[PDB]
Amino acid sequence: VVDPFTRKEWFDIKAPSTFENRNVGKTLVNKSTGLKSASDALKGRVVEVCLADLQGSEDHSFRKIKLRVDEVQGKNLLTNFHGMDFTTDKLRSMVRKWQTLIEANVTVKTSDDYVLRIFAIAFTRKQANQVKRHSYAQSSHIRAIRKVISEILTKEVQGSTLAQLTSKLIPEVINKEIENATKDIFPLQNIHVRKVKLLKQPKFDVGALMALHG
Amino acid sequence: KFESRKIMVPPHRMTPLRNSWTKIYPPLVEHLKLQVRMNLKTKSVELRTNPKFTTDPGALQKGADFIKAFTLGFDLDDSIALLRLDDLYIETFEVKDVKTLTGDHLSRAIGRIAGKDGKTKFAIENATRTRIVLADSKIHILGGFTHIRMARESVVSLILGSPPGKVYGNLRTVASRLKE
Amino acid sequence: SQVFGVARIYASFNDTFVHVTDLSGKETIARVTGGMKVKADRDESSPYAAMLAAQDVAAKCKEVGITAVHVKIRATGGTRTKTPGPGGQAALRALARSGLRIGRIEDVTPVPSDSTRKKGGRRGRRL
RNA sequence: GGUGAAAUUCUUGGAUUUAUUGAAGACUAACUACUGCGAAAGCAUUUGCCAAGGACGUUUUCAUUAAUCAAGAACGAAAGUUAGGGGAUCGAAGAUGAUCAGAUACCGUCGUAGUCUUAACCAUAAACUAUGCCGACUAGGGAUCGGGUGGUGUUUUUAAUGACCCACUCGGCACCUUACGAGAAAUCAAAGUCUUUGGGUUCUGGGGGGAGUAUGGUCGCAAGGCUGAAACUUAAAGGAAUUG
Repeated sequence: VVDPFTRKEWFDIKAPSTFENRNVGKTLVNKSTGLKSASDALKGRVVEVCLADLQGSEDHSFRKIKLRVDEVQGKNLLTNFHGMDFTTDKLRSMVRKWQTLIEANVTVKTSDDYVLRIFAIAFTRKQANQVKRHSYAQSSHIRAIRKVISEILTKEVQGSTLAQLTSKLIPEVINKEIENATKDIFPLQNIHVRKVKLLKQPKFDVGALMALHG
Repeated sequence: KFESRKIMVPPHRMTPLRNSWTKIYPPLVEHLKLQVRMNLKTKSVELRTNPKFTTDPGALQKGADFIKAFTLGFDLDDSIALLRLDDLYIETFEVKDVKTLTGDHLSRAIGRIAGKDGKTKFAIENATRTRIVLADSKIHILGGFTHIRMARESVVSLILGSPPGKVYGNLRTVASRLKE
Repeated sequence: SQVFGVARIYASFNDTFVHVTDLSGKETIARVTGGMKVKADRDESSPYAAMLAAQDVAAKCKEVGITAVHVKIRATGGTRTKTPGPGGQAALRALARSGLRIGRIEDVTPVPSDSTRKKGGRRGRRL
């Protein structure tokens, strides 16, 4: 009988400073050996957590964050932002009959030269005095709106850091900026940035990672 | 301390829920000692365990399943069995899982399950002690585990195209087995 | 303190898996399946077998020291059916009564944008 | 793993399951409807380039230039043929497991050709709205798609535009009620304006079998396509609807 938990060891995960509270929880690894060091088994190891926990506010409950472990010190694992996504039950609740679904996406490089891809979604809605049932839009409108949205996303990136972008997504200010630009074209509802996925990353330095923390 | 569950209601079920509301909460407030509230801001209901007098975690799950079933379209007095009995489950699938068919072929299939005046559906819900709802392409079956499987095999054969009369013959046999 | 794990439940026809891991998902605490707890094949999918599997896993979690657990529920998906069968529902009920604190719950069944061809030929096949 | 039940198969060198990544080929879910486009077959991720088209608007231009159509010609689902590429998935043929069990009675594993694409062929479907094209007239109604006109109307803002509301109008896919009409009846705004029988024009049928056979011709590499009898036999075959 091995009972491997004789050999396992526990570490604490420390989210970056951008988030309101940062004790994520624990993970376990076998005790280190001269043959191979444990710290190499900790590196990578993405963690996925509900944003409503990091912020302590349940209105965020349908959004999820990925964190990737990049550094180890003193049995604390120091970790960096890695992606954002919706929960699947929420997304199914938006799609309904008698309306149009609009999507846009673009790939772009941050000022600290991460390369990422970002997805936006929006839906048409009725005017308050409408009588006809189904609120569809013509294709000339859809192309126009999709062009507008693509422009905004490519200027909100080139924020000075990947961390500055994170500070934009939490208060979801960008949803309001898209709302203002499309105002003239068509009435829209449930404007959301749906997903963010990180494609490539620069040469590592500890300096930036320590600057994000104590 | 605290733990809670939240479940969304689709919009066509919203109005039936309000009309029933006065009948649905008393069993949750009384029998299970849960506390519950309706959140219109996010079109959901939320259920909370009161720490002072709840018995065991089975109370919290029983509450959720009862509300869950109602949003699928089962009647209130059919859903309520999930509080009082303990062996009930829901099975669900959609016709494209069995055979791919699209136009009037698709419409004819679900019409073959209903039968005239629902008589074919009504018969299956009697020869097997179960309840069935048809929501366009999707079928949901409520009952006991062994009963579920007997219902499923019969309805699958209707969408594969067997004539309704032949299936009646099979039901009489299955119903004889459940005389036990 | 709570020390959350995460429980992965995979329900299908023919069998049900119960599986639980560290929050990072790499290290596995315990597994076991319905088929391990019953004699005959025709029973591997039964809800009864699912309850036995869940009770067994929960005991070992307390022994290692996990006290709370997020849960991810999965059906076979792909070209197959997408909603977790009754075997998965039974497992979830049994975990709740174990005294573990259930965290958030999510459905993670894989869905295609649009699929490759389904098995069983043109004339259909009994699911 | 798979079934009604089970066996072939994979696995302590770690199967099934979990995590981080990568490659290939195919497909385009939900939104998706009694909605749109095209001569028909048919057509659904984003952006760019190329050329085409209907309806509307018009106090522009030509001035009978038109309708239908034997010969002749372009296109034509799926499967199929020849040569090159690609080859994830599913899978005629083939090799295999069980042969027990009446609801589940025909199920399991592997897999060639094929499924995708380029260059040439083939010319069939319940290719169906089972309703030939062009023109005129005969009835009531509220919905919807594209264009246009009007409004001292709502909203985006302090204009124009956009979104919406109300009235009218040209064109289109449909729907509900009724029958002065019609019909064998089911039913039908045409299937009406027919013994009170004539607006123009193309194609096809003449009781049931023998038979889409035989023979001749012609097209195709082939599979096959188009055209197509008679001797003889028989008193019915067939359509719609209700009912014992």
